[PDB]
Amino acid sequence: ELVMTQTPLSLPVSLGDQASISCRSSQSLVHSNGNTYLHWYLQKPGQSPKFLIYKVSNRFSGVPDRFSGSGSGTDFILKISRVEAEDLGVYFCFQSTHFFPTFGGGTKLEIKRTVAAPSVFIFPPSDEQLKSGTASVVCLLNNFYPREAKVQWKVDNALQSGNSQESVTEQDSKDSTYSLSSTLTLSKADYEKHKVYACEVTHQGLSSPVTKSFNRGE
Amino acid sequence: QVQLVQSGPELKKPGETVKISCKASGYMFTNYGMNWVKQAPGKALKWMGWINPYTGESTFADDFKGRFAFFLETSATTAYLQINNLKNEDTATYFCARGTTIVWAMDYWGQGTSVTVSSASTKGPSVFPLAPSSKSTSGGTAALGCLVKDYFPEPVTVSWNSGALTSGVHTFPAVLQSSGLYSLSSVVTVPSSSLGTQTYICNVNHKPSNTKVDKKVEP
Ligand SMILES: C[C@]12CCC(=O)C[C@H]1CC[C@@H]1[C@@H]2CC[C@]2(C)C(=O)CC[C@@H]12
Repeated sequence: ELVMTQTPLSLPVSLGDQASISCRSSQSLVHSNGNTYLHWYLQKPGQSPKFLIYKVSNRFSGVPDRFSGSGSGTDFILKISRVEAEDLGVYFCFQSTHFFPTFGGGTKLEIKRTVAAPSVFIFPPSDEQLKSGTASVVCLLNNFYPREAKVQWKVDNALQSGNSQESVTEQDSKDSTYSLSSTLTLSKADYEKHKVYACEVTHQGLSSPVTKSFNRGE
Repeated sequence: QVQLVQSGPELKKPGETVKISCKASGYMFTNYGMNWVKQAPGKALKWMGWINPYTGESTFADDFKGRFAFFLETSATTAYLQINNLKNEDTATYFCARGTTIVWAMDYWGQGTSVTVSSASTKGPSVFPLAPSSKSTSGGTAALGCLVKDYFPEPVTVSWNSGALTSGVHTFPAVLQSSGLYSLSSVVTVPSSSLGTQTYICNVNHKPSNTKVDKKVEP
């Protein structure tokens, strides 16, 4: 049972910079037949993995020249030169020299880019939903960086605690930004007890927080 | 080109059996191995084993000896993975991947099949419109979407205008509520001028419950 140690777990890298992923085996990956069966895959968010590098240093078909592998014996590197937004994902080394083939734990390549402010939108409950007995209010923070963002819900100007849920996309593979939904879920009765609904957003991109709101039945 | 198309998502009670299929096309089926790979949610990739279509023999990794089997239907160029006596640890996405034996590597992979092992029955989502932020006659861009609420299990697939609308779409990761059910939103940004003329439909498909829905979203 050889172990494949892949470092680091996450690698932040700027656009156009070089990224280096190390993969280490507890025993030599040189097969007594002379070959070294060490390979690299990349799995982009949502997708199946894609073949990238075979036998240490050969690029699979269609793989750009900015990807190269090196190393011998027990120590291997994957270098991505001049990093591009599309390169985002989890990189896995994979050995098939020894029975049984194994993957490394993966390295999540993440892009650093300049701060970008969110665009903010609020959505009242649909009537279809109200007449089913519940009410969700949805606040969208679109296309921002970094990931850290604060969303506060105010209902008739009172701060809400623990009745909303956040969800964040993966980094966009074109502009490396994130988006985020915050959802406030109330029962229809509770929803109709109040008039003004607002999310306030705080973020590194905004010089001061941005509030989006609506008045129920607007 | 080489294509590996897997069957759809499955929900199964613990102790049941599941068979997953992987239809190959675009190459000589028997001349390449078929590898199966497990990926538990948030976790790394695990090689399960492979079957040799040329000799019909299977080999498994140590963790996969026993409850696991690989079958072939050579005339239909299809490979199968069967798991019996299902357990919670089996909840995962399963990939077939073609083995190019000339370098001992998997080269093309299937899109993955999600299997959920659970005592609970499926629950289809309700779909609600998230109505456009602005009116047609104002400037800049508008956001609109669909709330896909209270379903089990994952995955749900959301598209816009039957795949014809792709740019500016953000489909959020599903989140659990205290009810034990998932919800998510899909949103899209569009020129607000186009709200007057373009129509926007979200197509939601939750296969485990046989729910397909098309919701028109407008002001
Ligand atoms: C069994 C084996 C058969 C030939 C051999 O001696 C090495 C083993 C281990 C690696 C296997 C390989 C055949 C093809 C496999 C299964 C792949 O396609 C990926 C890993 C590969």
